[PDB]
Amino acid sequence: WNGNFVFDSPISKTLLDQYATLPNEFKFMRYQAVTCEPNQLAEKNFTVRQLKYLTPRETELMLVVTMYNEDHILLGRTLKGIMDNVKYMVKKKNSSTWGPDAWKKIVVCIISDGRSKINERSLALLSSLGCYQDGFAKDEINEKKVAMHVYEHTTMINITNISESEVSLECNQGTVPIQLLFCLKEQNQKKINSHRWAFEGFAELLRPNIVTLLDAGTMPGKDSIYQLWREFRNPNVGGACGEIRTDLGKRFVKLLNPLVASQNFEYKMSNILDKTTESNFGFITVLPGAFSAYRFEAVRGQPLQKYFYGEIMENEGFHFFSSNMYLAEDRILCFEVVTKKNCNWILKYCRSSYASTDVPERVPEFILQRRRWLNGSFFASVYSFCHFYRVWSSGHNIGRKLLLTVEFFYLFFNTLISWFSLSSFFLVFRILTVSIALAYHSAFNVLSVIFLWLYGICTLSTFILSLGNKPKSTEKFYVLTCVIFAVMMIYMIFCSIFMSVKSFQNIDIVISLGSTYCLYLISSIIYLQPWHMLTSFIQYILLSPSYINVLNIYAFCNVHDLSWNPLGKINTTEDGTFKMEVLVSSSEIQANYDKYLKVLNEPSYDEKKTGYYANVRSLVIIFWVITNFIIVAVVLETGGIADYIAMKSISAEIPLMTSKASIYFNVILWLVALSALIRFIGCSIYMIVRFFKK
Amino acid sequence: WNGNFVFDSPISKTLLDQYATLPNEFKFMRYQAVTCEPNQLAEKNFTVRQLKYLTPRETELMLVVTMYNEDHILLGRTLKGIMDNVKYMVKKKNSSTWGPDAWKKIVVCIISDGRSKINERSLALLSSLGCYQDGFAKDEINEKKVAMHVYEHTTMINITNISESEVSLECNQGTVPIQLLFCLKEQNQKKINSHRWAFEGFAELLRPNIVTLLDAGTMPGKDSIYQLWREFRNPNVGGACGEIRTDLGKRFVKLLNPLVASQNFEYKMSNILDKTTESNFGFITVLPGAFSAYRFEAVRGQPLQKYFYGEIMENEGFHFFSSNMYLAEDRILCFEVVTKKNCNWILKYCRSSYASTDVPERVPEFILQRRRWLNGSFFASVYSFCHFYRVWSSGHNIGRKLLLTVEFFYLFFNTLISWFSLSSFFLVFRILTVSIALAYHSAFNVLSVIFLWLYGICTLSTFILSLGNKPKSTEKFYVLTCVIFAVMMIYMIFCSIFMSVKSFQNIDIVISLGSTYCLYLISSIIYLQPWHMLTSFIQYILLSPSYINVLNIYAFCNVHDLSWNPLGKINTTEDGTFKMEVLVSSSEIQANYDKYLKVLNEPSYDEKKTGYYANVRSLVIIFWVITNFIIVAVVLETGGIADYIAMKSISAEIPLMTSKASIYFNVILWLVALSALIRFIGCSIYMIVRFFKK
Ligand SMILES: CC(=O)N[C@H]1[C@@H](OP(=O)(O)OP(=O)(O)OC[C@H]2O[C@@H](n3ccc(=O)[nH]c3=O)[C@H](O)[C@@H]2O)O[C@H](CO)[C@@H](O)[C@@H]1O
Ligand SMILES: CC(=O)N[C@H]1[C@@H](OP(=O)(O)OP(=O)(O)OC[C@H]2O[C@@H](n3ccc(=O)[nH]c3=O)[C@H](O)[C@@H]2O)O[C@H](CO)[C@@H](O)[C@@H]1O
Ligand SMILES: [Mg+2]
Ligand SMILES: [Mg+2]
Repeated sequence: WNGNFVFDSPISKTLLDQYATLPNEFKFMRYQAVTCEPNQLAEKNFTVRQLKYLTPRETELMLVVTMYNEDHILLGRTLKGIMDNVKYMVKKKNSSTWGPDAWKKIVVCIISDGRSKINERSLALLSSLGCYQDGFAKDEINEKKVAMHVYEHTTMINITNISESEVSLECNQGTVPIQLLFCLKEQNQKKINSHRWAFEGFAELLRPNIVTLLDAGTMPGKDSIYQLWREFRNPNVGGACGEIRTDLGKRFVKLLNPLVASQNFEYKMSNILDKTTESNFGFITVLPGAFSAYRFEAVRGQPLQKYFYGEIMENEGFHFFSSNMYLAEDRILCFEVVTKKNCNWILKYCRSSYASTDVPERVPEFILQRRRWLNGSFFASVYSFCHFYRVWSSGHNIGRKLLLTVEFFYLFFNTLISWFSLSSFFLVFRILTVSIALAYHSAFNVLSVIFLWLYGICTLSTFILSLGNKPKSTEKFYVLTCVIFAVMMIYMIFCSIFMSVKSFQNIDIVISLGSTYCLYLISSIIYLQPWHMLTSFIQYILLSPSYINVLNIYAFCNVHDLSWNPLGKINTTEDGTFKMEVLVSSSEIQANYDKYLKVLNEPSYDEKKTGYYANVRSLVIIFWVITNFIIVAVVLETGGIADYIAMKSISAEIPLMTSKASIYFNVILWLVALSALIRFIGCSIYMIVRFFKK
Repeated sequence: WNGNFVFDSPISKTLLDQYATLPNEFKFMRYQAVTCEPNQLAEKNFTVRQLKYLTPRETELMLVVTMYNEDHILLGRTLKGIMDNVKYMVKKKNSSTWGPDAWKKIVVCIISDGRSKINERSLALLSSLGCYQDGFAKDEINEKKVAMHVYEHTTMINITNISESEVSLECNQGTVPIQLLFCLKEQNQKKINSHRWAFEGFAELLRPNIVTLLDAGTMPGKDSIYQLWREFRNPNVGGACGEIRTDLGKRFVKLLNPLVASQNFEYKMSNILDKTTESNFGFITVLPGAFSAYRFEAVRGQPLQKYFYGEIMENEGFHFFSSNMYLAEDRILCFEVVTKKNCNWILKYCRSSYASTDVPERVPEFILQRRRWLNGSFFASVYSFCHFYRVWSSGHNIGRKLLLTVEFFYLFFNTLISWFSLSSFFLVFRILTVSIALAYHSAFNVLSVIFLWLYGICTLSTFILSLGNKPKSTEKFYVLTCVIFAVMMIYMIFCSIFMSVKSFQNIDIVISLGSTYCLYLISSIIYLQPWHMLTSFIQYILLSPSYINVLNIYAFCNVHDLSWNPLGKINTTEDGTFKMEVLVSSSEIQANYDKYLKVLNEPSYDEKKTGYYANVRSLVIIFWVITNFIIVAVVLETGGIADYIAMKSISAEIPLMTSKASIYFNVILWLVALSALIRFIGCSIYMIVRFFKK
């Protein structure tokens, strides 16, 4: 058909039996062998059923779900969320867009990447829905490798219950049809290629209004997708995101794990403070698991082009934003949408839309997950700060350009703070432990020495294992390191409290620690989600030194993933002379000798790119360590500086502590207080504006 | 023939033309397809021509030449050296073993690691000799992969001149026949497998008296092989080696390179001191490039068995020595032969036999070469010290057992010194630079701070690049680091000389530095090779800090090399319906659905061994760094110890320097003087004994 392989094989008699409990699209399942590039779907005469009926279907919302090639449970969770949202949107009464036939304006796209990696349970479930069936998959046509397989069905069944082991599929008068579209790549290309298929491929044929990106295992709420869609009423909005919640399992059983409570508090703090503060200015960065939506006309053009391919202008050699730009290629979309030329798109954060995802529960996978977040956030901030002049070439008004400039400066200020945390934590810890020892003398001298040595044995080992080993290989040591750092944090808290109490008895750390805690709590109260402030808060404080001295070290030590004529067969069962008298010459005997006597008379692009990536990774690490030690040696007078000053004075001996320690200790808490104040003000403005608009 | 593939195809008419300038073996070149394991050559009915004549040939000396890339010129020099020695031995008149037919008692075996890797120029050279010709190589026989190809010829031509670009081959009345035997493995197995073929394979058929190991590119002297053979007159000798000389090129042009003069001095010091002294005690090890010889009956049995396969007693898990035995596998033979049960074999060092090899001239390949020497020497010393009790289970007399015990203790003492060199160098450097600054105040304060920072920026970078990067990628930085370390060594020498001169003017470092230099020079004079003591000595002193702070770091950071349903090709040009009406059942439509609904109703040994190796590498590194810093912090009172002592005294402030620095500084030079004295006495005893015996 039209030069492409197609097939319409009716779904199982069983499925068809319940579907009737009939128009044409419910009854056949269509297959399509896509053998072109994603950016060629329209010109290759490839189409989708939405475009073939008597009246073509104008789609309003395209839900792209990236199959995790994982257990059906996660995918079933995502699909159940989507079907619940669609049912809500078809039961809506007073609405111009959604109605009893909105099931026709929504398309679900499941871009599975591993044709072999895909879990059998997923295909088994997808088959139950009727959007897949085995048997007709041509791995080669016209002597050309088919790039992916497209199966299209409109199933009338919905998942209504998902226990710990089963998904309940039923077909009643209350179920709604859903337009599935199962894409299935055949070879392991990364997530950016899945997005390339979603955006440059099927979105070019369907022409949606909004394009929503989901993952496998992310459950949207009963009402989340509709609330995210409502954000695009304002014609200026070019993107949006929602809240991310850690799901705690049956009656919050997972809170007993101390690595899940930490992430619960971290997620809810992030959503309450950072997302609202950024959304006030107008530029936000979708969280890794946060469900996102992009108005199609907004991302179309330059944003997509530099998200997929990167900076085109590049010679044969490599460049920081021409060979390393991909590091922030994702957040590039947000950076490119906001700063589009002659266009005033803004990014908005929706709090009425949430999605509950599952968080890692062991330290190895936690470290491996955060390795991609930290590198992405660091490179994205560097790039956005370096290219802030683009804000003044866009189409915004003067006030919105000024606001965006201020936000970019503040974001780079936060990045600069996070870069020096390695030295800041050690400086605070050492100054505090030596000050209390020097003031009270009781047993804190030996504790100071012991804790200095414990930190050094855990920092050195973390560097070495992150540079050479893998987290899965050594999990017990990482658990031990986290426990040791938690004990050090307990001791630091004890020193601060104890000296503050004694100073109160005798008559700033107490002043700030209370201010930032109260700002946190007041923001939580205003956001109307205050239970995290006590339920899962302590574990965040104890596993906070391990977020500054383990996740950062591994993230920086693993910036890029660097992966560095036969003939002659004789076998005669009867020992027969197959060659016999043949292949027997006297002139050839001289030919080989003459030829042999006559003889006696940079590697590929991959290794070059790998070398460049390794050099970048080892230059970043070295600069990080050197600058942090520069700060430490300037403050504590380590590195032989105190020796040098003593020698100049002789031209004496080293004192125990100086006023530089006090000055630095005050500066750090002032910075912390300023950051907390800024984020509190941002959250307050967000809630006030939202309330007035509502 | 006998169930194995053979072929006797006369050599080129050209070759045969000069050979006559005729008995049977000169005129045919025999091929053999070896399809068995090395330890099965005799039982498989595989033989070599030496065993087929009317009277079998009892071989007296078997020479093994290992070739991998099989570069030409290098192989040409190796063959020319062997040819010269054989012709000299045949010329020898007053000898029972050697005479006009001495060549028949010597067999030359050339084993190539990979036919794909062998250099075409070499194979061509081999063809010129007539021991190889292309065309009849069966990569498969009897449905079994042939393990290696054996070509056997007895050529009458010799190489008589090797210019920089040509090898001069002539056939006169003065040339001697040589019994070549070209082994050619087909896939890249390592050098230990080449030795397994040499020892468990063809040596089992030939039954030689002495087995000599050479490496392509190494040139034995005009008389070296005979002088090495003469060492086995003493029935107690079980092995032997000779001197290694760096060849300096045409009129010593290569001495202008400062990385070649350093290795020249290092090699000649090693041969003069360490070999002679070790030879005195016995159990004299062999240098990596040093040509070696083993009496066949000596190595046969337990030594070979534990050299090739390692410790047999082992469960499914890993053990340290068993798994890491390969690190000391080559230096297992020497340890095994000496300590053989009920046998009194000794190892002797022959100075009358030498061989000139080529040394690396760039820093990357120099580091990569020394990475295998340092690891081998470290593991061999550890194993030999751990298993010294085996000396008292052998057959030696009481005095020789005592001597071997003493030698093992002294060798581990040297290894223990070499383990702490990282801290020793820094301690000496820092104490010296702070002492001169503290005494004279002029400009040495800033120099002390500058040099402390330069060392730390070059040590940190060396660790990071050795752990993450590769030497070839960053050569300029390694050159810069070596230059910086040479400048630091110049400054240390200046400080020592300057303070010693001022102290002489006012009235131990001078005392020792002169004693060790004089012992070096007197040993060189007694060994009668004194030109190195001035020609290539200074460059060794300047590139000595880079041998302690670059080669060691890279060697320890790279202990082990850790390398972590197609169907439906439907392409009908005429749009032919291959399935057509067929493949249109309806019962199958239900079968897949039912099966799919029913579904919805540790890695391999390699990764485990790799994980173990990485863990061993990262535990060794950590222990090395920790112990060296323990020494440094105890001496200099770093690591917060001085702070702790000051706090106890308060229960004051840190002084600049203590008496621990003086005590340590004296202890180090005492150790150096003791080592120099021991090696001088050993060399003197060696020369005196050799002179009296001669
Ligand atoms: C290197 C690594 O170990 N990554 C970890 C991390 O990354 P992290 O969670 O960032 O990444 P994910 O693998 O979860 O990727 C998110 C989306 O990408 C799809 N998709 C598609 C193609 C592809 O190559 N990769 C891919 O991830 C995923 O199923 C999902 O749809 O998260 C999890 C920890 O809880 C673990 O699964 C992993 O240990
Ligand atoms: C990892 C590495 O880079 N090794 C370096 C080093 O090791 P090094 O000199 O120790 O090792 P060599 O490669 O020279 O080995 C010696 C003998 O082994 C043969 N043989 C056989 C099989 C095999 O796998 N390997 C093998 O070496 C060799 O040709 C020779 O006959 O020496 C040289 C430096 O001047 C360089 O060639 C190399 O850069
Ligand atoms: Mg997931
Ligand atoms: Mg070589």
